Amino acid sequence: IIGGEFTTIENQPWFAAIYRRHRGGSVTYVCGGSLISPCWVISATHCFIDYPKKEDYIVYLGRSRLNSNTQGEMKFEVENLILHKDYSADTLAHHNDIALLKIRSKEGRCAQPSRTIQTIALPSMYNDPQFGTSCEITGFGKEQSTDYLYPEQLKMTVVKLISHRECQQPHYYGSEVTTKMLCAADPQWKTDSCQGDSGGPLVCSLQGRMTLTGIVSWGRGCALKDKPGVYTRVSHFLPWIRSHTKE
Amino acid sequence: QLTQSGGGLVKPGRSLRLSCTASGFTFGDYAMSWVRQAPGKGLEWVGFVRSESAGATTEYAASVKGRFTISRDDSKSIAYLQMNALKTEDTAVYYCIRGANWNWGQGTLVTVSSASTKGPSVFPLAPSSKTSGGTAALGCLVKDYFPEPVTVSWNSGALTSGVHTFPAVLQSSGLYSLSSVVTVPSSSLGTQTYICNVNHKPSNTKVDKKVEP
Amino acid sequence: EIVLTQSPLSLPVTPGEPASISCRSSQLMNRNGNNFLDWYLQKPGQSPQLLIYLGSNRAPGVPDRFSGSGSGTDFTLKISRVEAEDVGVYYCMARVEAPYSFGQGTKLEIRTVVAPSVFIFPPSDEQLKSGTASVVCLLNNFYPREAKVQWKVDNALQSGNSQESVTEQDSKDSTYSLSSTLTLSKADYEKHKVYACEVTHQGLSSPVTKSFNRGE
Repeated sequence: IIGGEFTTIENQPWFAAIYRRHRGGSVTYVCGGSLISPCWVISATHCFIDYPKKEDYIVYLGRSRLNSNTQGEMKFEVENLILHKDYSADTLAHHNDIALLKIRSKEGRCAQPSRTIQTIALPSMYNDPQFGTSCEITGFGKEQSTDYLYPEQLKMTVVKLISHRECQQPHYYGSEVTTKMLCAADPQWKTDSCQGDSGGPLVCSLQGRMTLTGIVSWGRGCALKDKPGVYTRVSHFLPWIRSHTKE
Repeated sequence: QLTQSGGGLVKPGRSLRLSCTASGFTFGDYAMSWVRQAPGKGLEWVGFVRSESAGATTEYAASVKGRFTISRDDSKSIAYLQMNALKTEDTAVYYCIRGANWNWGQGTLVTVSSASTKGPSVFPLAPSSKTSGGTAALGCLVKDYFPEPVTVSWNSGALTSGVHTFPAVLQSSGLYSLSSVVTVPSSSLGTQTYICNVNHKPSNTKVDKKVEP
Repeated sequence: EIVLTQSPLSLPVTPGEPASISCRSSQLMNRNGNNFLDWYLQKPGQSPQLLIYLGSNRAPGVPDRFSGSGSGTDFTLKISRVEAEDVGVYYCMARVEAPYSFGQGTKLEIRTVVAPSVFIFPPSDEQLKSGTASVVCLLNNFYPREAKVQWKVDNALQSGNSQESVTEQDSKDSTYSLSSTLTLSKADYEKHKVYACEVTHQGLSSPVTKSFNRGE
């Protein structure tokens, strides 16, 4: 997350923090997640493409801090991981960058709601906000593209949706971008998502309820002019979701 | 994995379609790249086709965007680089690539020239009468052929160690010439035959010369 | 679009010593850390093979001696210790977006001095029937590459009737081979009797000569 500000997990209670064990007991933050159902988290498949083994990932809800434990947070294993069949990335762009994780705690419980722990509203077929609308993104991603550490407290920041006709442009990302994808940047490019923010939520206020209209997927820079972020547009995966999502 | 067919000699302004047949992997899951080289100099990237899951859009390089187009056919699992108005500066060995970069093929030299094909004559370089038990040298002289390339194997690729195939050289006329050469143990002559298999696809010559003492 | 210059263009190394080529660009990251610069090697022969992908990941089967590194605009490939087989041109390549592009290349030349094995081949009756005569002389598996051959037919040094070609460094013993070839009319071929190929080369004490008469 470039620009932005630090938040507590409460401003963003649907966020999920995904860790991978390197073995030894060694864990590292991999990707962000959004909790869409009390037993289901959704992310990007690139986050796990190289190490698909499920018995190997860890999800934390209600976690606002990275290596200190928040109060109220719950820990889960991964009952199942499902990457999108037609996931491709022979190029800058990812395609179909969408993954689901089935979580369950050591006590067998799925996710219990609270002020820390909330689900996120999926969009609906035709409810994508206007271009120029202001959604928020959040995560532990780096705070400068040339940086070594990850910020230890969660961040958030607000970007404005960009029309697909606009970032299909030469100066932008030309043919690299499809209509199953959704661009979004600051208008003076002062703030964006960065490495680490992958798999986290693009959230918009829709008819009141907070909603998950995008997933952090890819972009060229971290907040360069004419080089926005890019998101999996969740409306175009509602069947795939639905299909896989039930189980 | 990636056999490049099609190609050869063409006149300027004329056209040509290089195909590329694929195996061992799922052709539909990958972009397909193409890179040129041109003799003596480095690589120019020329274009790609996307996976299809990604929209199968194509990007091209500055040099070629006008003339070249580059297709796919998931069905037959081939990629095709159709080059249209052909410039002499387009002469190069052109590789199919798979993915951005994963697995190049062997490429196919396209040479764009007015001049006509000349299939080669292949002559032996018989061994001298020297010394058991050091090493003797025999060879094949491939002369007066156009355009490039020729391919030379010794006993159908059963004999690789100590083969040297020298850069073709453009004779004072306009025809290329070259020689391939083996070193073998002296002891081996008279008992072991030595054939050079010579290949010039531009003139559909296949010539196999036995090179005996 | 993105222009890469790599340095240096040629680069000589003693096997067991480490080498280091460096590609300098002007662009290049994505949002997961990866820089979109690859390293290839074209081995003598042809067909480039991918060495490092995505800046720092070693392609599969690529030996452990190779190493991707760089950041920003300055990327560099590294061999901990060269081997005979590593001779070739190295190309770095930019594929962040838009049009892709290569560097010019780097030619890694690699060994002790070793003398040519000289041989000489008379024309064939088959080529005489044609009506032209190619006698050839091959210098075999020598290092360095600086070489002169002189052609004598009877008692005349030859000038300007002969072309040489040379191989690229060998992958296995790092030596070159050369073939010079003198062409003459069938007439000149039988007006004279002794044909010789005189080779001077740093690894040779005195020049060496290889000849034949017509009828051996």
